[PDB]
Amino acid sequence: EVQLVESGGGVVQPGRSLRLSCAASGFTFSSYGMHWVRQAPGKELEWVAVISYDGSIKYYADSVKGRFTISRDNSKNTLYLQMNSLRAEDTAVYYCARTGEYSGYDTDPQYSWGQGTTVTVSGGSASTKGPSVFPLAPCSESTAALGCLVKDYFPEPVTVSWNSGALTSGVHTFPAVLQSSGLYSLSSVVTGTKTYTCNVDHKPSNTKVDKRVH
Amino acid sequence: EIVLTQSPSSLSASVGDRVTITCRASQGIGDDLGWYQQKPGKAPILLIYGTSTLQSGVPSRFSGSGSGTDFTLTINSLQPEDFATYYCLQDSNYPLTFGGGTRLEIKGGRTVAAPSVFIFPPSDEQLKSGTASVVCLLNNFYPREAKVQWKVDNALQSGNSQESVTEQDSKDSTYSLSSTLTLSKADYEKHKVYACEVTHQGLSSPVTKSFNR
Repeated sequence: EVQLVESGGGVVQPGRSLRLSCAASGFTFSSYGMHWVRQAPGKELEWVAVISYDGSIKYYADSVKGRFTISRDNSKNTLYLQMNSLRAEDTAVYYCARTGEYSGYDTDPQYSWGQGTTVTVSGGSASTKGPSVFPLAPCSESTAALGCLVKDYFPEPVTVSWNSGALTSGVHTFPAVLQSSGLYSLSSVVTGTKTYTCNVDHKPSNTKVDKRVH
Repeated sequence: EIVLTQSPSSLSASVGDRVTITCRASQGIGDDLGWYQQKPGKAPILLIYGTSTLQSGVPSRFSGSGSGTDFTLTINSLQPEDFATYYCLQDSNYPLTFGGGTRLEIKGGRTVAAPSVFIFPPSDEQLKSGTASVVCLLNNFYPREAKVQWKVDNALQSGNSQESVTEQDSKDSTYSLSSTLTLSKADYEKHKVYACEVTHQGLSSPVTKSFNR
């Protein structure tokens, strides 16, 4: 019967505001300290706000200090989070929870939080650039070398496999370098008879390129 | 999350030595700490759980101690099969967090290795977009200090190249470096020979790999 239903998420332009709500039932709401937790893409759980059981004390994460405001109504069994001056880092799935970061739980507490509510700050794609893959072959047995040049993409990361993951021995995938243009570049090389194809995966642009090196 | 700090980071030993490895937690984790062994090309294997309880099949020379914050793994009389990477793991709080790891390596293993040098011309596909990238790879060398000079028509290049190095390999403990010379296609056309000169202590004298456009 314990339930905590989030609402209020949606798309919001950067710099503007959005308010999230949380309806609580199945427990004595005025007897629990409430939290707002969020999970951004590629990042772990982040506790952004907490309010005491009576509403007197409100602590925030440095990530959201001075922009977010948590409140509660112990007569309506509701929890609120007023998000002002929203940035790209605020794009995340937001949860309403009773357990804090230092709860001591050994099991993923998000499993008891449901779907939550999704906040999407627009504009997180203008700088996204897909990579261009170029072959690396010497100018005319196991003593040669081939590779792929993954150039001009943004942002990080890019991952590379070879022969759909079948080739592993001898592969050296170098850390990506930052070019003068602000875009990144990565080189992956392999040190025969079989064919050699690099498989480049860049999820920010949803790019999947199979480039065979001749 | 809970941060586990291992000490030391690396350890060069010989067969039969006594070795101790410490793991300190950001907060109390009680008895919920385990020690794991990872060999190259394999996942970490559980050796000791509950700070001190040996897993079935683990030799008696492995032992663990500590309670709360500071934890210690002790390998008495090292064997050839014990040289690997060791991690401490806490399952007290979500999420499960590993230590930084302790590489226990042989003493007579970091021998000098000469870099195999290869030079790659720019692809025909990249040339039709206004840019031209020349790649030079230094493969499997030790130690990490290497010098890569770019020459075009015997003229020294600078400020137009970028380097990137792999971390120490887990199997042979060697390094690899990649250098990229980035030119415009017009500037790539006005020149013929493109050389990559490599200076490393494993070579008697610099090794130069070159090609002609």
